[PDB]
Amino acid sequence: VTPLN
Amino acid sequence: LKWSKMNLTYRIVNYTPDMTHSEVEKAFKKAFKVWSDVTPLNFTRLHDGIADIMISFGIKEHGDFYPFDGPSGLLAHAFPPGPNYGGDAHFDDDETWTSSSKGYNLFLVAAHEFGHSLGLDHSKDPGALMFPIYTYTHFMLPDDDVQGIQSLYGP
Ligand SMILES: CNC(=O)[C@H](NC(=O)c1ccc(-c2ccc(CSc3nc4c(c(=O)[nH]3)CCC4)cc2)o1)C(C)C
Ligand SMILES: [Ca+2]
Ligand SMILES: [Ca+2]
Ligand SMILES: [Ca+2]
Ligand SMILES: [Zn+2]
Ligand SMILES: [Zn+2]
Repeated sequence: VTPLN
Repeated sequence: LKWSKMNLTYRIVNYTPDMTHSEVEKAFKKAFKVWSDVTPLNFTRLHDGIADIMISFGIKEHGDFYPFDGPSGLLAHAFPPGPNYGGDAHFDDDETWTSSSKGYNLFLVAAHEFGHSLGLDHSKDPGALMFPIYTYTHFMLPDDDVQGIQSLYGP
């Protein structure tokens, strides 16, 4: 899962 | 994505050079209180072992293969609710973290990151805490953010 900035 | 429990833990794994431990702790506590004040969520701090929300400061490649980019640009990132990296929040220490109008205000960025940690995406409302672009204007959680977090967890 790609983290959000 | 959403936590299926209301009582969450966090751990401050390490600290920025930029601020005292006490000021970092104060900023993160205030940032969690933003969300606990308008939901049934509760947050407790742990000093060892595994917490739901693991918080750390790092630069460039720092362990998760989502690297930071040096000074400017990316500030921080957080993973949506889930096991392992889920919920965790990482801050780019190539930025200067403050409790002022200078550099980047750690409380404001942390409150935004913990929004992601709890399952919020970005807002299109330019005044929202969860707007994607950082600006620095007594803090009051904007109404879009109240609406968004209560949709997941209720009041
Ligand atoms: C892909 N993103 C980026 O590269 C950078 N952004 C980030 O990396 C990042 C990480 C976290 C945030 C972020 C944090 C807080 C805000 C809201 S700032 C803010 N929010 C509010 C107030 C205020 O004074 N300031 C008063 C009420 C709500 C926005 C973005 O931005 C930036 C160059 C756009
Ligand atoms: Ca950066
Ligand atoms: Ca986690
Ligand atoms: Ca720094
Ligand atoms: Zn964001
Ligand atoms: Zn990371």
